[PDB]
Amino acid sequence: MCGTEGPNFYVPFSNKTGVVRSPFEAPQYYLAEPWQFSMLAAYMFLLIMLGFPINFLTLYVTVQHKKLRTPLNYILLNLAVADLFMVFGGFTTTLYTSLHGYFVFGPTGCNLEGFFATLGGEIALWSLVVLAIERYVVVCKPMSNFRFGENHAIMGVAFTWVMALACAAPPLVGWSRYIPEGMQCSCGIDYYTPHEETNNESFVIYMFVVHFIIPLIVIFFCYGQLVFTVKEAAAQQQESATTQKAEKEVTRMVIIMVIAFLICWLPYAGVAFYIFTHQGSCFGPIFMTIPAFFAKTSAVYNPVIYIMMNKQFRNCMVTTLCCGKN
Amino acid sequence: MCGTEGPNFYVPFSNKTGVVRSPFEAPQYYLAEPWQFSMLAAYMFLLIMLGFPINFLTLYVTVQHKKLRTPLNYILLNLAVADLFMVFGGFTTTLYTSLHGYFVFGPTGCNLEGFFATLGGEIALWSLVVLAIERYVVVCKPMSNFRFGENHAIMGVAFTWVMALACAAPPLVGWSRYIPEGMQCSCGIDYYTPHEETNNESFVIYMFVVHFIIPLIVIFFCYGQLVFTVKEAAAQQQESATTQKAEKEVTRMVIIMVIAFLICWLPYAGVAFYIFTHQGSCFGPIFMTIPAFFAKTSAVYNPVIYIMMNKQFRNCMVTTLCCGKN
Ligand SMILES: *C/C=C(C)/C=C\C=C(C)\C=C\C1=C(C)CCCC1(C)C
Ligand SMILES: *C/C=C(C)/C=C\C=C(C)\C=C\C1=C(C)CCCC1(C)C
Ligand SMILES: *[C@@H]1O[C@H](CO)[C@@H](O)[C@H](O)[C@H]1NC(C)=O
Ligand SMILES: *[C@@H]1O[C@H](CO)[C@@H](O)[C@H](O)[C@H]1NC(C)=O
Repeated sequence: MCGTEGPNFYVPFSNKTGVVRSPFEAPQYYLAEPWQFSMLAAYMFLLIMLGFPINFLTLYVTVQHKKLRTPLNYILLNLAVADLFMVFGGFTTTLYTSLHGYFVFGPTGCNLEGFFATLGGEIALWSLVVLAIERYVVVCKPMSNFRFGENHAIMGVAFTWVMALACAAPPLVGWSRYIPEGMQCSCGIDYYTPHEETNNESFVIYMFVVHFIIPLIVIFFCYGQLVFTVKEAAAQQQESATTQKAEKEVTRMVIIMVIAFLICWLPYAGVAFYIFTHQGSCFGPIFMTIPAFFAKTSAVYNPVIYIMMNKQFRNCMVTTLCCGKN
Repeated sequence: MCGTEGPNFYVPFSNKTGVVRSPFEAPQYYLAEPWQFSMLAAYMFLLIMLGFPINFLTLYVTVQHKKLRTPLNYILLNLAVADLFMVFGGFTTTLYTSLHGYFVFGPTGCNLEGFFATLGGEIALWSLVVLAIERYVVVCKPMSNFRFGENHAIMGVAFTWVMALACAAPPLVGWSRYIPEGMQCSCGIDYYTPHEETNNESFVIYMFVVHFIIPLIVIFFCYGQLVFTVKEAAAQQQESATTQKAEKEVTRMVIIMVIAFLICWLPYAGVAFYIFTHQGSCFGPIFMTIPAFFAKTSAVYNPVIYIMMNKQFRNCMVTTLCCGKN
């Protein structure tokens, strides 16, 4: 056969030699070379010793300063959290795995891995809708001045977690389930088995349609719009040129956080999807492992685009470290 | 300078030599080589001697036959019309142009060219929404059985023309305007000049947002969905396998008419857009001419995808010509 199905796992390696061991009992060294299983550990070790400070620091250059309290400093201080939940919640429990070539903590771990990745990913796709909608109600402003108050900011921030849990938690109680992917060292929604005691095929397309399509239809719609105004719906709507440089410094950043999201995450999907529909067609333990581990940088790059494309945040962040000021 | 603006035209060639003539008074042979202006004529002559029968024939294999009366035979018998409006309404008035190297009929023609192209394109982008929504209410069917009758079919067919005229007619009365593109032998909405006596900048993004973005957001949303069911939302919703081959023979075609639309039309946009925002940056008479003439095949290929991907239609179409039956 192609893979070797079990009670709670699936793998791209034929038990036609009877070698296959379940990814919860013994090493999966029979999938790739033992020099690679360490490579993951090293990569996963780098993102742990890189995501911890550049997200704890952004989760701190805000809590201290005062003038840093607008809709943007909120969403990027919210990623400052969702991401650290990725590191100690997921990455600690994922690096540790590769060093062993297979999960050890019992499936009672492939829940923190697969949960704290799906979670950090969803709080990052939805936090982008609340950011587009924000760029939309600021770039080509609609009606009366119910101007965003620190208030509606929380409303959208408490919004991402909620929505982001509608995708991640369901499979944690029994609406799908987290199972080992590619090399059995990265767990994600069971796009693998057809199982029926969790309606696997339902939750899966549920997840995809409200936490991929929709999430986007709101971003794309508010995308172009972030261009009508950076032109004529602005000449008539009179906008001082001392604001079409900051308010655009942000229309640019938001615009690069969206692309940045489609570069990193789309790939994992390219495979997660091909998997689902073409179930039963031989593939290896690298067909879903790169996209996974690659896309897994979803908890590192945002605080960066943010120090490299947002001066205000950057002049303060350099004021914190250097003590006093610059 | 870059181009040589006039009262009702715009061109990518510097009057820094004083050569430039208006695309409504004398030949524009000074933009490309006179061997090319004929090339357009020949290309435009081929699509005229190719789109006339394969659209008059589909606009006839339906009007006669009886068993050809369902939502799909309607939308593809509607393109059978919008397209012939492209040929004699637009192409006759556009081939004739290139043989002369510049418009002759007076701008009182760059209205039929630029109108009967925008029109044929809008009756084809919207007829795809009415086709996705249809695949959507048939692939992952919603509730109670109000199963469409020939009725709602017209509702959506009378729908495309209406919506498609919201894009094309406006510029014809004074909300934008049709002006010569690239080689002054293909007219399209004025993505060129900033003008103000037609609010050029408003209509343009209007046209883009409701006749590009939206039109798609309905197609894309109904796209994936055309996959939930071609899987599990169909096992529980019990669908005989003698229908999951015709009803899918159509989920495939519709799916190839959407890709086919993004291959052909997207390019013209890629430039029409870069033009608008980057107004004033030198470019030539080929930067907007290929996409235009290329994408201009939007009145030829659908009746084809239709004879090559829909057997019923094809077995009858071959029955008409061969007289009697096969
Ligand atoms: C490193 C391990 C990972 C990334 C494991 C699992 C990931 C998911 C279940 C991801 C889900 C998705 C997200 C967060 C965003 C785009 C759509 C998606 C379904 C692939
Ligand atoms: C050959 C000449 C042509 C195609 C001239 C003009 C075309 C337009 C004004 C096209 C408009 C568009 C359509 C039909 C569909 C996609 C979006 C669009 C605005 C480019
Ligand atoms: C095949 O794999 C299974 C489950 O992973 C294992 O228990 C079994 O012993 C292998 N086949 C045989 C014939 O031993
Ligand atoms: C430049 O172009 C214009 C109009 O297209 C033409 O009328 C004019 O005569 C040319 N320049 C000169 C100096 O003649």
